[PDB]
Amino acid sequence: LADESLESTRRMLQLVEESKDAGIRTLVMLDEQGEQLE
Amino acid sequence: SISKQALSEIETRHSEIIKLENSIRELHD
Amino acid sequence: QSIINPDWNFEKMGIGGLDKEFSDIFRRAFASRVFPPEIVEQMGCKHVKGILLYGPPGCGKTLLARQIGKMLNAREPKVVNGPEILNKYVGESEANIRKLFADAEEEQRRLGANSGLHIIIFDEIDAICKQRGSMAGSTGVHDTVVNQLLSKIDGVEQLNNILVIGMTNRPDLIDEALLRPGRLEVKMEIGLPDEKGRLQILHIHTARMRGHQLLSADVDIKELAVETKNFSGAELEGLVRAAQSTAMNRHIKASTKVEVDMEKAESLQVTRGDFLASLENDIKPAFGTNQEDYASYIMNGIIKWGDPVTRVLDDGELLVQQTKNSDRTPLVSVLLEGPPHSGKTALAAKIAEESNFPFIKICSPDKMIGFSETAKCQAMKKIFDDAYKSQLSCVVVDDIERLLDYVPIGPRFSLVLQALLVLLKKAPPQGRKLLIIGTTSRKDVLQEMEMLNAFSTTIHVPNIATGEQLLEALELLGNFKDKERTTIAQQVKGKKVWIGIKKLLMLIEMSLQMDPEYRVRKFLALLREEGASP
Amino acid sequence: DWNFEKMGIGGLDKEFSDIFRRAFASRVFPPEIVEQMGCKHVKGILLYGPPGCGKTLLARQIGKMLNAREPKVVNGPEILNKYVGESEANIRKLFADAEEEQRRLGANSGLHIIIFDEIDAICKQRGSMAGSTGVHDTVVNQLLSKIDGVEQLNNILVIGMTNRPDLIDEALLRPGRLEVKMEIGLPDEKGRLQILHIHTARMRGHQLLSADVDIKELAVETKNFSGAELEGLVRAAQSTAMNRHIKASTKVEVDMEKAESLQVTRGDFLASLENDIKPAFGTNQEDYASYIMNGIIKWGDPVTRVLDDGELLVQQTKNSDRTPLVSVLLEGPPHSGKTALAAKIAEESNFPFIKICSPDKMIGFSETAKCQAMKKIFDDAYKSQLSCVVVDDIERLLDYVPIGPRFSNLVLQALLVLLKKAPPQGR
Ligand SMILES: Nc1ncnc2c1ncn2[C@@H]1O[C@H](COP(=O)(O)OP(=O)(O)OP(=O)(O)O)[C@@H](O)[C@H]1O
Ligand SMILES: Nc1ncnc2c1ncn2[C@@H]1O[C@H](COP(=O)(O)OP(=O)(O)OP(=O)(O)O)[C@@H](O)[C@H]1O
Ligand SMILES: Nc1ncnc2c1ncn2[C@@H]1O[C@H](COP(=O)(O)OP(=O)(O)OP(=O)(O)O)[C@@H](O)[C@H]1O
Ligand SMILES: Nc1ncnc2c1ncn2[C@@H]1O[C@H](COP(=O)(O)OP(=O)(O)O)[C@@H](O)[C@H]1O
Ligand SMILES: [Mg+2]
Ligand SMILES: [Mg+2]
Ligand SMILES: [Mg+2]
Repeated sequence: LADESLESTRRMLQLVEESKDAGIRTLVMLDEQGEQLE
Repeated sequence: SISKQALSEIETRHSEIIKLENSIRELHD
Repeated sequence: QSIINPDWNFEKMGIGGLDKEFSDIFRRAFASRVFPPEIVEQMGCKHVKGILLYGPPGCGKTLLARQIGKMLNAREPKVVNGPEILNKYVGESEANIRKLFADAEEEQRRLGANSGLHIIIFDEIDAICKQRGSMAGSTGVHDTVVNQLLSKIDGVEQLNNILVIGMTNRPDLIDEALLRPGRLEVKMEIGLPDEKGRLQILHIHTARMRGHQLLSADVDIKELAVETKNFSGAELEGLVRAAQSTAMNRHIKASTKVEVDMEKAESLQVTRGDFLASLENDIKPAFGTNQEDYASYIMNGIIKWGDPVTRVLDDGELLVQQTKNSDRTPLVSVLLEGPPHSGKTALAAKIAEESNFPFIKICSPDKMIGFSETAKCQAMKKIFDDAYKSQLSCVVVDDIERLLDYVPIGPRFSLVLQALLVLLKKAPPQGRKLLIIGTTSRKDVLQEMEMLNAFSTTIHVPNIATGEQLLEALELLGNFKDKERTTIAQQVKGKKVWIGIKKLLMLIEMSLQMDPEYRVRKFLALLREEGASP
Repeated sequence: DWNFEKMGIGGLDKEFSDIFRRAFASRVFPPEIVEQMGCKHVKGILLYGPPGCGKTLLARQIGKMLNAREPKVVNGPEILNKYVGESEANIRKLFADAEEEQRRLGANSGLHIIIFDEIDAICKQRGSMAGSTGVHDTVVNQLLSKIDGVEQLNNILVIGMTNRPDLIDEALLRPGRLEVKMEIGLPDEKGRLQILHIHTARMRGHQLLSADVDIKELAVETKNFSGAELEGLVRAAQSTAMNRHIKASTKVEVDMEKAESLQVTRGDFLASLENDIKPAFGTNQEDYASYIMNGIIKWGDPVTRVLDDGELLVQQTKNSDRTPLVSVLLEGPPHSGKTALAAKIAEESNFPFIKICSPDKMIGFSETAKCQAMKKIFDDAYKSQLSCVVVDDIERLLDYVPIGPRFSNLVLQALLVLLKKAPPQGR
């Protein structure tokens, strides 16, 4: 229970942080193409 | 004689996991 | 067609002599459910949904469970064993016990007051329903489960399409509320089989062997059935299996190796010899048989040394005959008295055996070595209480003076006297009988304690008191013969003799350990010295 | 390939013959005949006996005999676990393969054998042993339901071993669950001979045992010896004959020159008999060495007559059957030797079982303790073929003191009853 729970929390944390950072990065880049396209 | 002692037992609750990994990994990919 | 299936033989299935049990079962329950509902409501009532069958271990209870399900014209039964409905994760046990009463609730809603009875079989109904406040260090699963089941079967919510049947060996651990009217009322007991039922039990199990002609015509079922008493169905099956097994082995051979006798067992027929041997050294009852007592108290038979060994038997027979066919006097007692070493404890077992009363027992001190007075009283009370459950009986209390713990310095003795002096007047429940025979060696002491006016009669057992009787006893025992008996006769004449009959089986033996030339002299010297005087 | 000799278990021929007759007899003819009878095979064995008689060897050999899958084992209480509902789960595990195979072939399965050790650890009386929990009043019910009940099983054989046959639950011994209840008992002289022969075979095959030793003397002298005791005696004799070549000094040494002439002598057997191995049953010679401290002299004829009468009585209690029980009483003044003329008669009888119940081993006991001790010493004498017992200084067993008078009643009653109770048949 302890080992599996620690594995789960660690993997969940790292995966969630990666996804969050990547999403924010895509959010920030989209505006540049938008303005250039105008 | 008055000294009466006792042994005991325990339980658990358990949670859900096994395939959430697949969904998270697919999202990341 | 409502519930009962067409086939209702009850011997095809395999059940034995249980006719009355099922008739009572139907008379008390499973009767209203096959009747005009109009009339049912006209009297206005509800049905009954519980039974608990409690019998001695291995007495056909389990078979009834798997066979009642077959005879019912309905869906099916379910057998849930007691020790299975517990699970590790929290809450699972309650969910599991809940599932067992679901499709009956669904049918009472969708077919309210319509459809059939639901059967749930609780095997080992002692495993889970023990108590609610008797455990300790055990979460609470047991109490929660019992509460859940009790509330579900009986409570505000109403159910009318269910029949719970529980089965157990020991009913003294079952919970209280369950036996309390309403959930598992109308209890029933399955006792041991009777004489007639034993024949049917044997017949059911021996049909296949007789079908293929593997059973010798010599064997008789009735002989075996009468011979085997205080047996259970399991024991009868064991006897049959062991007889088959002794033949099984009679054919095979080889201890260094193992091989069959070249399939020579064309018929391997079982003969009564195999049954006799198996019943002798393989199968033994659980109740217990009064055989070792009967063959240990009468160790050398009952020889005839004269008239005083016939009058006593005749009087005992008369007393038995009186107790058998009288109505004014249900209880009769008698006391045997005589000097020590006179064969009283083997002239009281014989009288008991001559009468063929169904219930015979003998309470003697040898089974209570080292017991305080309280335990002695408890054991004697138990013996009599058992004797109070038959239409005839005969109880023998031998060597009374050793029960009261008598030693003539003061003197000193024990509760036992009062228990024995009250038990000997209590008449048994109406329409029964009893007979108590007592043995003692000191009349005067029993007269002192005011016990000799509670017995109804006393018979006298004498010892050899004349030379001719001694010679006849020697002749019938057959040890000294020829000129030896002649010289013994010449020497004995005169001076009489005062030797008891258990003291004449020790003198002869101590005499036959010298050389042949000195046996007669040693025997005569021992008799002269020890013989004493009256 | 098999042979009764190979297994190497000697002194229990009747036992094995009976077990074979009643447990592996229905499994040997072509299925046709046995099927035509409609008989259910026996499934169960229970073995019991006092320690050292050879129970765990029989189970091992039966397990190794069968040409079946390897047997399982449960070393006593190895199925109890904390998490509620896991002991029942574990006990339920041992029957999975048998169930599946019964469902799969049907009436053609291969024996599944389960070997329980110390069956008394778990399966005990219901209602008692109730200290707390209840995990002990549930395992028994699970086992009772599994062995027979719902569902049909005919391809198992459970074997149980224990030394306390008076505690097992009664339900678990009714014909159907554990039917064969045999009994292992102490061997007789022929069994001792067989045991000694078996345990020495590998030595005589290599000329490592000097011809001086005689087996018959070893068998005769050893009395009330059990299998474990015989094996221990042989091992100790080997060790003592074996230490000689070693030189127990600083910087441990060993001689590689004379070691090739290793031999074992009867003297070593005697040394191990009188130094390191001591049986329980019977009386050791050290007992008789403590009641005849100064021998038996002849001061006249009144020391010869007593011995002759003792011989006559002992001879009668061996060759006559109208009287299985005898008694005698030695009386005289105080300080005259009535405890060294009562031990020398018992010693010179050559009976198998001899005991002495004296009053100096129960200093301070109350009445009940004395009654229990006397009952035990007499009960152990009912389980042989012919025995002798000595009750010396009666007047101290039941406390006597001329003032009063005062004494104990319970002990006197126990004595007066125990002198008229015939033993079982033929003993
Ligand atoms: N009346 C009977 N008719 C037929 N067979 C019987 C009868 N009584 C016992 N038997 C035989 O004995 C066995 C039935 O015993 P059963 O399984 O009913 O005992 P049980 O109720 O499980 O015992 P317990 O309550 O101690 O667990 C079967 O082998 C069956 O053939
Ligand atoms: N006709 C007979 N009457 C009595 N006993 C006989 C007779 N013939 C042979 N015997 C033998 O003698 C024995 C009689 O003595 P028994 O064993 O009854 O002692 P007892 O009367 O109980 O003595 P006590 O009352 O002092 O204990 C019988 O058990 C039997 O072995
Ligand atoms: N012929 C003999 N008979 C008996 N004892 C003898 C004889 N010769 C020597 N002794 C010695 O007598 C001693 C045994 O005496 P013991 O103690 O038995 O007397 P006792 O009667 O038991 O005394 P008490 O009854 O007061 O205990 C031992 O030392 C024993 O060797
Ligand atoms: N009949 C016998 N033949 C050979 N060895 C035996 C015999 N009986 C006991 N033994 C010896 O006893 C030991 C095993 O004893 P064991 O069966 O474990 O005793 P217990 O029955 O008290 O468990 C081994 O050394 C074995 O050789
Ligand atoms: Mg059952
Ligand atoms: Mg008597
Ligand atoms: Mg003394």
